[PDB]
Amino acid sequence: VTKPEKFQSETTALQHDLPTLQALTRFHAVIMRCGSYATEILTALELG
Amino acid sequence: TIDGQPLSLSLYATPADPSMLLSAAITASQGGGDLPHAVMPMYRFPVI
Repeated sequence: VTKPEKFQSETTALQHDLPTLQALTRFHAVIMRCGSYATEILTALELG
Repeated sequence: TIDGQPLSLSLYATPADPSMLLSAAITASQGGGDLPHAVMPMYRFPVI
């Protein structure tokens, strides 16, 4: 929501669309597949 | 064979194993409560 650049570098406004929903699904799936390091991956994507 | 059935038996490929599903609990960190400005009242210490 705050930095939609970290979602995609072309977006700049997180949309209500079906591709944004599908990419949200795959993002959440990758983060939940990270498991024990999921918060570390998230806060490392918070920074660069 | 004479009937068209093959002499050499077929290859049996191994099916894929069922994967183990993973979840995670990502965590947040909001700021703490900061102290407001203190006002002096009119009553004494046990009353206040």
